[PDB]
Amino acid sequence: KDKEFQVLFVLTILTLISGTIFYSTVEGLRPIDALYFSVVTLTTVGYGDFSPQTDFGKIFTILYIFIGIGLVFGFIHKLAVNVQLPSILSNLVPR
Amino acid sequence: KDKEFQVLFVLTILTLISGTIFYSTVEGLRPIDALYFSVVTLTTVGYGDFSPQTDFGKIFTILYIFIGIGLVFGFIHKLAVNVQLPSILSNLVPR
Amino acid sequence: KDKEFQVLFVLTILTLISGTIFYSTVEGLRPIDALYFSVVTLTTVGYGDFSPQTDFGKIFTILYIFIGIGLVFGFIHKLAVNVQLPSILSNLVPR
Amino acid sequence: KDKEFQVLFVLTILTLISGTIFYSTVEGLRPIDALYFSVVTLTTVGYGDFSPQTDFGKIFTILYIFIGIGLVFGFIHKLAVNVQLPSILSNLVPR
Ligand SMILES: [K+]
Ligand SMILES: [K+]
Ligand SMILES: [K+]
Ligand SMILES: [K+]
Ligand SMILES: [K+]
Repeated sequence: KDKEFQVLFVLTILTLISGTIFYSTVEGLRPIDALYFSVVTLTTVGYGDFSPQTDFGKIFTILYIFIGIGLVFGFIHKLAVNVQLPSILSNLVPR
Repeated sequence: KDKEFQVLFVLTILTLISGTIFYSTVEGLRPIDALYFSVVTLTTVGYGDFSPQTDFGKIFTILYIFIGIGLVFGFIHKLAVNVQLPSILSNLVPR
Repeated sequence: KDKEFQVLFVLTILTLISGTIFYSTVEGLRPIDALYFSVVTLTTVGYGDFSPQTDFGKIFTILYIFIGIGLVFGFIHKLAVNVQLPSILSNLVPR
Repeated sequence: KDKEFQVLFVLTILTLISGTIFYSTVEGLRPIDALYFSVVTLTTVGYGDFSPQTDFGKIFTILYIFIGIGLVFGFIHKLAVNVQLPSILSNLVPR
């Protein structure tokens, strides 16, 4: 399960890296703004302070959402079930 | 399962086509902006750079969300489980 | 199952009615804008063209989201599984 | 189950408290605006009336979303299944 977590951890990192590079280059965002935008899109929060302005950006964002949501929320679920939950359970007991 | 994927693939395309046509016509968006808006609504990202301005648009959007979310996220789940996952698993092995 | 659908249908209507009344009165929106805002909040699309400006509105919105999301998305799931799916299946066969 | 609900209730409160403090201090929001922003981020509504302006805020928000979504939506699910549902069922019967 640490190796199920590890795979989706890595995939998530690669996915956010892809969006950092694309949105920094094509749409002109700072590396940090691209990452932050990528995270806020794939988690569907979607604040809208940085939306894409070019048609290639609009198109890319359509695909990135469809390819990216399933992966991101799979990581979030494994994180919550396999990491967050046990550590909570462990706090409820003194060793 | 390729035929389960195919059905929801097609339905999704038809759903986004319906929103492209409606938002291009009634709300006056470019074909590409309508599609992009339709995708960002049904995935619930909801950036808010293009929201509907007319009452018919507001009303249509209420129904489109309720009818459209269940379908879109069904496609996303089948895509992630039946397409993305196996291809990941296959990369972990050299043929 | 028509009676499982009916219950969550009604509850959803009452939930959106509650937000229509509150956001029309306290925040000053048109009936139609309040409803549209209520739908876009509880489905988490959250465009942000109409956000609440008063502290009572901010507070109310915190509770409305927590009480309202679980219900809305339960309706959406039952709608997609018990209504949308069978009607799709039925189209694939000529009577 | 009241004690499953209680744990996730408390955790949720602590999670929103953490975001209230951070966004009030670092980003300069009013206590009430920080809380409201924290709720609208972790439920992914993401209106975007208050987004973070500093790089430390941007970074913090990336982690807060990943750590916070799994917990918030776990509370929402338990609330809807273990509290909201039974009380609805009970209304359908006169004692
Ligand atoms: K969302
Ligand atoms: K959203
Ligand atoms: K927004
Ligand atoms: K906005
Ligand atoms: K949003």
